[PDB]
Amino acid sequence: GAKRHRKVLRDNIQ
Amino acid sequence: GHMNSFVGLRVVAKWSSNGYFYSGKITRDVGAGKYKLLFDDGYECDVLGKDILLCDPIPLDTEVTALSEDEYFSAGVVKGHRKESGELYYSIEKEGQRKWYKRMAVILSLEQGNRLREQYGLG
Repeated sequence: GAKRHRKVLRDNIQ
Repeated sequence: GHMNSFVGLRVVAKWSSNGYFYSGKITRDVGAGKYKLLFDDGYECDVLGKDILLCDPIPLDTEVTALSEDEYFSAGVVKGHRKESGELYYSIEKEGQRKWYKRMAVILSLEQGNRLREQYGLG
């Protein structure tokens, strides 16, 4: 169907 | 209340790789009208003043893009608000039902963000 289309979000940034 | 000139404020900013507008905190006035933005996703980038919206809690009935944490993308419309754990949320209606998303996930597509630039733009 669809999925993240542009750069957003990250992880371990805290 | 209390405020400071740009530095520290949560705002919405354009991702300079000709992208959409995403939530971020102004880390520093870089200079010449650039302000660096620690996006709430943890990216950190210079953005020019005309490309930052500082009084932009999304107005209801505005069309916006929405991103699930499991990285699914759609677009829909703000139809309400929430506050939870000191973070600001929007009920994005899509397919005639409300879905809760958070400021950094309620991203303003560039033609949406343009309509706010004329009022909320720093530049």
